[PDB]
This record gives sequence, C-alpha cells and structure tokens, in this order.
Amino acid sequence: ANKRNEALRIESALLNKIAMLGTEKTAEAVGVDKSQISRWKRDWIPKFSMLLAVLEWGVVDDDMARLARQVAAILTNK
Amino acid sequence: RANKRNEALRIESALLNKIAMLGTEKTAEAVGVDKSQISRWKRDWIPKFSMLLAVLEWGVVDDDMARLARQVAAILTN
Amino acid sequence: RNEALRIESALLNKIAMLGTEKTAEAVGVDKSQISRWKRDWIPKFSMLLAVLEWGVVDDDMARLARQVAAILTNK
Amino acid sequence: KRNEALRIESALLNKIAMLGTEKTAEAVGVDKSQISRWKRDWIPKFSMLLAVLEWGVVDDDMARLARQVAAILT
Repeated sequence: ANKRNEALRIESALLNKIAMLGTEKTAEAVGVDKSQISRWKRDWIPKFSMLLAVLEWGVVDDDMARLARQVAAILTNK
Repeated sequence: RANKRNEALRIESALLNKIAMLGTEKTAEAVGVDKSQISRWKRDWIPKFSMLLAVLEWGVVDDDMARLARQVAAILTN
Repeated sequence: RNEALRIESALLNKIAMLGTEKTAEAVGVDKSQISRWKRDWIPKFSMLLAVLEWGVVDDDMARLARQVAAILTNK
Repeated sequence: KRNEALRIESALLNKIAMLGTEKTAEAVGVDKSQISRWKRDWIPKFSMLLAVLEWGVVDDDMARLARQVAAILT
C-alpha cells in the first residue's frame, strides 16, 4: 500500500536525480564503472529506495514541507 | 577542504541512526535481505548510498535541526 | 503534567540549538545515550525544575523564531 | 570557568532543601533509598547541562542556525 507506493516514490526521485546530474557524473562522482552502475539501478536502487520509505523519510520531507510552506502561510496570508 | 565527503557523512549518520532506531525491527523486507539480516550489508552500500544521496544533493534534515524548525515553525504559527 | 513539560520543551530546544551532539559531548551524554537522555532524563529534570519552581525560559528560542523571521520575512 | 556547573547544583540543592527534600522528591517522583542517589549523579549532570546550555551560543552561531532552520522552513 503506502510503504510500497512511497518507496517506489523514492525510487523515482532517485532515478530522476541521477538523470539530472548525469548518469555518468552520478557514477564517477560515486564509483561503479559505466557497465556495473546503470543495470545496478535495475536491481539495487529499488531495494534501498524502500528503505528510505521505511524511515518515513517522507513525513520528515513532507512535514519539513508541510510546516515549511505552512509558515510560508503567515507570509501568504497572515 | 570538503564539498561532498562531509555530507555523504552527515546523511550516512541519520541513516544507520534509523536502520537501528527503526532498523532490524523491520529492515529484511524493508530491503529484502540475504539469508536473514546483515549490518555487513550496510558497510557495503550505505556508505556508497549516502554518497549518492549526497551527490544527488538529496534531502538533509538534521534530526535536532528538524525540531528547531518545528519549534520555530510553531512559534510562527502560534 | 506540570510546566515540567514546558521546561522539557525548553531544554530540548537549547540542546537542539547548541547541537544534540556537541551538547552531549559537552555534557556527560555520549551518542550511545542521547535518546535515553532525551526521553527519561530531560523529562525527569524538567519536573524537578517545575517542582523547584526554578523557571529558566526560552529566550534564545525566541531569537531564532524571530531571526528566521528576519531572513524568511524578507526574500 | 565551568565550575559554573557547581554554582548551579548549589542553587538547585538550595531550592530543593528550602522546599523539602521529600515534599520535592514526590513533587517530581522518586523515593527515599534512591532519593539520595539523585542528589549526586543526576543533579550535577543537570547542572552541567544547565551550565552548557548556559554558554553564549553567539550571534554567528545563532546565524548558521537561523539560516538553515529557515532554509527548511521554505
């Protein structure tokens, strides 16, 4: 349900940030030869992408956002 | 004169701070794990991962940095 | 249950300000304990101070609330 | 100095006495055979916390906090 959808939520922001930076730089800025990394995404990012989801890494994120753009509400609105 | 090194460390902290705090309470499916548990896993891919997370400039939230946010945020929210 | 709670909230923000890790180090508490610290000891001492009608209050957690108002309140 | 802690434990132990070394240990909770073990490791540590928490955490210290505390509150 949510521990799985929200894990994949992270598999996705993770893959996306590789993408952004460069599959290349995000791979020599962080070990793992071209061939190994990428087809590593296949099997090992999904795994510790659940992990983050397990730590609620979301609520903190989301809460750090809820509160953020909630205090940005005494600004938006008063 | 650290740029990435440090954060791969700041991040890596709060992680094994949670893979023990909530850790092998649920962490074998949380990451679908070998015969059974392995923190020998963690020293394998958590440090690399923390790097990635750092490289990806992924999140932050120091645990007592949050609290302060929250408090300030509550102070600014009444 | 008393303003012991109020006090707890204070001490924790101070610890947070100064830094949970620097503060454990500066105080006795080693990273091993920091939780016990925050979950038995802080609350318990907070009662004592409440009972002791001690008081010491969050002025510093003010300067922050407002000092985050300085930067955020302007762009 | 950091016998600032001593002056604290001192003032704490005074308020305690001045109020009741039991009217107090129940006001907070805890009894006689442990009530004595309380005076010594606990009060001092708390005094030390109080004395640490009583260091300046100066301006620039207050700035890096106020900065990133707010860097997340946006």
